[PDB]
Amino acid sequence: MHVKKGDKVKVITGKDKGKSGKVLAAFPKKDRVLIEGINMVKKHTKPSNINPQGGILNVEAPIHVSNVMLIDPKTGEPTRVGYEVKGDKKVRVAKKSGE
RNA sequence: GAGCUGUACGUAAGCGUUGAUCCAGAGAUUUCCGAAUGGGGGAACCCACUAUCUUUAGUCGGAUAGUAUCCUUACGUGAAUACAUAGCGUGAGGAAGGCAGACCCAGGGAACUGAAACAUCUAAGUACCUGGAGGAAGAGAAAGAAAAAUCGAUUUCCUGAGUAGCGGCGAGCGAAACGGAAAGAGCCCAAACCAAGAAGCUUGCUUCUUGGGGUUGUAGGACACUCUAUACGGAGUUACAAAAGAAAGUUAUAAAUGAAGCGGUCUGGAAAGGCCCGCCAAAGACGGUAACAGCCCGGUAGUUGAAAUGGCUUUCCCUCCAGAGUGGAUCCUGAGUACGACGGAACACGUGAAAUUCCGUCGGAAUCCGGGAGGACCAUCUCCCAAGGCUAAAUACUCCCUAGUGACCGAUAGUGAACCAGUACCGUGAGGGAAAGGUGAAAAGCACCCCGGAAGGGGAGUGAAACAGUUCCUGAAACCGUGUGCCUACAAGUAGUUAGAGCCCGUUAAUGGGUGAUAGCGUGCCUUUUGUAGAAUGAACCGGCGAGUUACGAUUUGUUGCAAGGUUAA
RNA sequence: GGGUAGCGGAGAAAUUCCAAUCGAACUUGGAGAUAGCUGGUUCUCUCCGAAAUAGCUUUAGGGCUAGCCUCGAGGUAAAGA
RNA sequence: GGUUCGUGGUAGGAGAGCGUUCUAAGGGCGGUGAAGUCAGACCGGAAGGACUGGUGGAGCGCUUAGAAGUGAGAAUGCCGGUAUGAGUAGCGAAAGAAGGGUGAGAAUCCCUUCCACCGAAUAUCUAAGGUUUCCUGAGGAAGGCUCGUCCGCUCAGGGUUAGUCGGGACCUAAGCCGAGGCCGAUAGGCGUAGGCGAUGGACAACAGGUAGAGAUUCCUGUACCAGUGCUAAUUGUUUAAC
RNA sequence: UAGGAAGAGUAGUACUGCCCGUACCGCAAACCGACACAGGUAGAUGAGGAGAGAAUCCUAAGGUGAGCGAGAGAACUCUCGU
RNA sequence: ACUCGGUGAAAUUAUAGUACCUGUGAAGAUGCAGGUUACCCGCGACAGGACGGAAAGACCCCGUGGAGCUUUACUGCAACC
Ligand SMILES: [Mg+2]
Ligand SMILES: [Mg+2]
Ligand SMILES: [Mg+2]
Ligand SMILES: [Mg+2]
Ligand SMILES: [Mg+2]
Ligand SMILES: [Mg+2]
Ligand SMILES: [Mg+2]
Ligand SMILES: [Mg+2]
Ligand SMILES: [Mg+2]
Ligand SMILES: [Mg+2]
Ligand SMILES: [Mg+2]
Ligand SMILES: [Mg+2]
Ligand SMILES: [Mg+2]
Ligand SMILES: [Mg+2]
Ligand SMILES: [Mg+2]
Ligand SMILES: [Mg+2]
Ligand SMILES: [Mg+2]
Ligand SMILES: [Mg+2]
Ligand SMILES: [Mg+2]
Ligand SMILES: [Mg+2]
Ligand SMILES: [Mg+2]
Ligand SMILES: [Mg+2]
Ligand SMILES: [Mg+2]
Ligand SMILES: [Mg+2]
Ligand SMILES: [Mg+2]
Ligand SMILES: [Mg+2]
Ligand SMILES: [Mg+2]
Ligand SMILES: [Mg+2]
Ligand SMILES: [Mg+2]
Ligand SMILES: [Mg+2]
Ligand SMILES: [Mg+2]
Ligand SMILES: [Mg+2]
Ligand SMILES: [Mg+2]
Ligand SMILES: [Mg+2]
Ligand SMILES: [Mg+2]
Ligand SMILES: [Mg+2]
Ligand SMILES: [Mg+2]
Ligand SMILES: [Mg+2]
Ligand SMILES: [Mg+2]
Ligand SMILES: [Mg+2]
Ligand SMILES: [Mg+2]
Ligand SMILES: [Mg+2]
Ligand SMILES: [Mg+2]
Ligand SMILES: [Mg+2]
Ligand SMILES: [Mg+2]
Ligand SMILES: [Mg+2]
Ligand SMILES: [Mg+2]
Ligand SMILES: [Mg+2]
Ligand SMILES: [Mg+2]
Ligand SMILES: [Mg+2]
Ligand SMILES: [Mg+2]
Ligand SMILES: [Mg+2]
Ligand SMILES: [Mg+2]
Ligand SMILES: [Mg+2]
Ligand SMILES: [Mg+2]
Ligand SMILES: [Mg+2]
Ligand SMILES: [Mg+2]
Ligand SMILES: [Mg+2]
Ligand SMILES: [Mg+2]
Ligand SMILES: [Mg+2]
Ligand SMILES: [Mg+2]
Ligand SMILES: [Mg+2]
Ligand SMILES: [Mg+2]
Ligand SMILES: [Mg+2]
Ligand SMILES: [Mg+2]
Ligand SMILES: [Mg+2]
Ligand SMILES: [Mg+2]
Ligand SMILES: [Mg+2]
Ligand SMILES: [Mg+2]
Ligand SMILES: [Mg+2]
Ligand SMILES: [Mg+2]
Ligand SMILES: [Mg+2]
Ligand SMILES: [Mg+2]
Ligand SMILES: [Mg+2]
Ligand SMILES: [Mg+2]
Ligand SMILES: [Mg+2]
Ligand SMILES: [Mg+2]
Ligand SMILES: [Mg+2]
Ligand SMILES: [Mg+2]
Ligand SMILES: [Mg+2]
Ligand SMILES: [Mg+2]
Ligand SMILES: [Mg+2]
Ligand SMILES: [Mg+2]
Ligand SMILES: [Mg+2]
Ligand SMILES: [Mg+2]
Ligand SMILES: [Mg+2]
Ligand SMILES: [Mg+2]
Ligand SMILES: [Mg+2]
Ligand SMILES: [Mg+2]
Ligand SMILES: [Mg+2]
Ligand SMILES: [Mg+2]
Ligand SMILES: [Mg+2]
Ligand SMILES: [Mg+2]
Ligand SMILES: [Mg+2]
Ligand SMILES: [Mg+2]
Repeated sequence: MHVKKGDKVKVITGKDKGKSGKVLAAFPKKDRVLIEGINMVKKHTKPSNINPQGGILNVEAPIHVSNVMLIDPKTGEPTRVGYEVKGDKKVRVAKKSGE
């Protein structure tokens, strides 16, 4: 996966195409990403110990990784990513000669 | 290089950039049963002995190591029996069992079937049982093939050829050499002779061990002399003798880097699609992503990379090494064998005119002035030296691993098994042996209200769709129902067809559709039969599945190429 | 609790019993044994269209040759009715 | 394109075609709705082919060739589903009645009283065999030939105590295995020493208590068998207690 | 008896004694019969009246009322009584 | 058995709006011809027909089918002399 937890994201396709957000979790076992404010769902949950009043809950749902491009940190555009050896560790370098 | 504690949701409790989970190489641990091996046993259990250590005041308990049988070989003991042997004990090596339902070598070895019956024959040295291996096995360096001339170990393929032959001369069985190819490789002993030991002393001999020599058919060798070489040179663990160690390179087992569109716009739940524009390409393989993507993701072409272990190839190291000529006086060249009689078998070859090879039982040679073969046998000629052993490649198969391919299947198909399948179930047992795939892009898997004990419903909500609500994509037919337009309670009916009023509708628009009072005619489908409505056979109904195919030969017709020529096989 | 096993065992004898099976158990294989016998064999139209006879047959409800059908090609002193 | 003669047909011969799956090339349509499925009064000489509308929600035709697992109404055909007989036969030996209780619901569950049946058994133990069926708290989909609030059914937690009972560490019978050994194409068969093997031989515990589930086992009282150490006397020591 | 022998018994005290089975059914709805099946299943105990008796009828201790019912009282079939 | 409440099969089955007489026919007809009868739908009963159901006749014949048995059938084998 080219996207990790804590990065900034621009969504490319889907019903919520064209917006931005910050990744909250990653599921590399199944190629899913959870981004705040994207792909909200309404869960009909019974009352229980969690959320004692129950009711309809409005929470995010995971989306596929391919629907996500990592925005350029300095300029602010989605871009493909490349790897360079800086120091003794591999860093991620954009296609606009950035980080 | 950022998440992780499997399938498996979940709660709980935790660990991770001081680098976790994960991937690859090398190690450590490895309960009990099972060859099972200390004894026993009804599988995974029971009971021990001998030494050392250990706890208790001591019994009781614990830990560690050894203890099966057979073969080979050393040492010690040691009976009838005097020496001695058998037996007994100790030590050191080896074996045992499994399987890949494949391939192949040996021992033993059927029947159904065909012959239109059957016994010789066939099926067939097949199925099967047993033993032995190997990654291949078997065969293999002429006592050969053949003929007016030659070849030069074996194996496999194409031809020879369905030829020569065998055959109750029936059904059938059926070669080989020459010729063309793949692959190619040659060697080691026994015996004469020499040197040393001990022994029977078969007593001045022989007879065993050890080492050297030497292995062939124009005969070779021993034996004698002329030459050189004792590492000058050569060879090697795939035969030719055998065991180790390094250096380099390559490869197999994890991986790294890797170009170009978030282009605009339309429909849409969502764009990879339509239309209009760009770019990359040694990369337009494949898969995923909310519908069909070279430019979104994992990747692809290309270029890189291995700490560790294995394979392979060279080099070093290491090891080991005599080969030519001439005379050949004299000696050696595989004995209870080669052959022969009798009884069988294998050879394409069934006792036949029966050569060749092998087994059981009897008899039984020559040995270089010698021996065998050339399909009975004799003479001549030609070829060749048995009764010892080893040897890679070309060939057969696939339980497996890696990378791919298909005018191969697509859930009654394809493996018996796409799913916790040799399972459930059946049988005392060996053994037999199933059924069973699909919500959605994402659980967003229906909060809340109402009827009910619940199940199940009606709203509401999510979703593009709930007539996608947990056999959940599609959802045919048999079968079971609800509503209705036309007909039906004086009628004798293979249920229809032709004529036809009345009533009800309105089409792929044409001398249309539905139902039908009444009238004429009319004994189902299949199979098998001289002949069936048949009181002859089969089918309860619906659905799926279910029967002239392929390989190699023969013959005849059609088409195409060449034509007294045509055509290649491996 | 044990012994006898199928080319075999046991039988005061009946072809009697050997796991609801016995004039020769059950299971797997040879094996898709063989069947001159019965059953079945799936779309359509066009043209032609029989035989149920002779001889031989371990033959008689099977087969072979001839007779009858169909398709293609030939040659005439035209041979058929 | 014309003239003449023809066109019933089983076994059977000959010819021309339709339709299905897959492949190759050309050319196409399809989220503005593909295949499949349902309904129509359309077209062709037949097998068959379109068009329109509903359902469906992602693939499919056309042209010319090629290759076949190539077309089903019948095989007492194989597998699946669903009918008719039909609300029919049956519901597996037997005596029940009423009153209270529980519950959404009671002939069928619980309690009480009366009645009835077995009684060399339909009673009490205990081997084989079964393998959790035992007890408690919940449950009512399926099983129970009806019903069920119940159950040998479903779910979750529990429950089996030994020096003396039965069996091993004791013994042997029939039988089985069997070092060496004898026999035999292989495999193996037989068998000596030795050993396994109860249905038999020997061997030390009795009486009460136990309100969810064990009792010669746990608990109480009183015992026995084998062995060990610690104390106190006794005796014996290599013509030699034991 | 062969053998082993310098320790031996006696009395009192305290301590040690391993493994396997143990629930429940067991003439039965829990075993063998495909079934909650009128069949089959070894052994010990097995009371009273009358009686020779473990026969026979009625009962004790103890255990049961049998897993479809109610109501009518036809033919016919089965098991019984005159 | 019969009526009522609960539960609920099976063999069979080409589709059926399924009369009688005399005749015809593969020679014994609910279904063919000519006549004679007969309003529609059931419940309890009886067994004359559906050449009724079950079991590819066991009697009979056939197959160049099988198996068990016999002997002075043919050819063999063990065993024994
Ligand atoms: Mg072995
Ligand atoms: Mg025979
Ligand atoms: Mg025969
Ligand atoms: Mg073998
Ligand atoms: Mg070899
Ligand atoms: Mg042969
Ligand atoms: Mg890229
Ligand atoms: Mg676009
Ligand atoms: Mg879609
Ligand atoms: Mg001979
Ligand atoms: Mg001989
Ligand atoms: Mg000769
Ligand atoms: Mg020759
Ligand atoms: Mg000759
Ligand atoms: Mg050899
Ligand atoms: Mg399907
Ligand atoms: Mg299958
Ligand atoms: Mg079983
Ligand atoms: Mg899905
Ligand atoms: Mg509900
Ligand atoms: Mg629908
Ligand atoms: Mg779908
Ligand atoms: Mg339907
Ligand atoms: Mg009238
Ligand atoms: Mg009328
Ligand atoms: Mg009309
Ligand atoms: Mg005929
Ligand atoms: Mg006839
Ligand atoms: Mg009839
Ligand atoms: Mg017939
Ligand atoms: Mg029938
Ligand atoms: Mg043929
Ligand atoms: Mg030609
Ligand atoms: Mg027995
Ligand atoms: Mg036996
Ligand atoms: Mg035997
Ligand atoms: Mg006998
Ligand atoms: Mg008799
Ligand atoms: Mg008897
Ligand atoms: Mg055969
Ligand atoms: Mg056949
Ligand atoms: Mg005609
Ligand atoms: Mg015949
Ligand atoms: Mg003929
Ligand atoms: Mg004439
Ligand atoms: Mg015609
Ligand atoms: Mg034809
Ligand atoms: Mg298709
Ligand atoms: Mg459609
Ligand atoms: Mg087919
Ligand atoms: Mg059918
Ligand atoms: Mg069926
Ligand atoms: Mg009836
Ligand atoms: Mg009744
Ligand atoms: Mg009853
Ligand atoms: Mg009551
Ligand atoms: Mg009584
Ligand atoms: Mg009695
Ligand atoms: Mg028991
Ligand atoms: Mg049981
Ligand atoms: Mg249970
Ligand atoms: Mg209970
Ligand atoms: Mg219930
Ligand atoms: Mg019930
Ligand atoms: Mg229970
Ligand atoms: Mg006690
Ligand atoms: Mg005991
Ligand atoms: Mg005992
Ligand atoms: Mg032995
Ligand atoms: Mg023995
Ligand atoms: Mg003995
Ligand atoms: Mg014993
Ligand atoms: Mg006993
Ligand atoms: Mg005792
Ligand atoms: Mg109890
Ligand atoms: Mg007690
Ligand atoms: Mg009991
Ligand atoms: Mg039972
Ligand atoms: Mg009952
Ligand atoms: Mg019973
Ligand atoms: Mg008395
Ligand atoms: Mg009495
Ligand atoms: Mg009482
Ligand atoms: Mg009752
Ligand atoms: Mg009745
Ligand atoms: Mg009733
Ligand atoms: Mg007839
Ligand atoms: Mg007549
Ligand atoms: Mg008549
Ligand atoms: Mg009539
Ligand atoms: Mg009636
Ligand atoms: Mg009748
Ligand atoms: Mg009949
Ligand atoms: Mg018959
Ligand atoms: Mg015979």
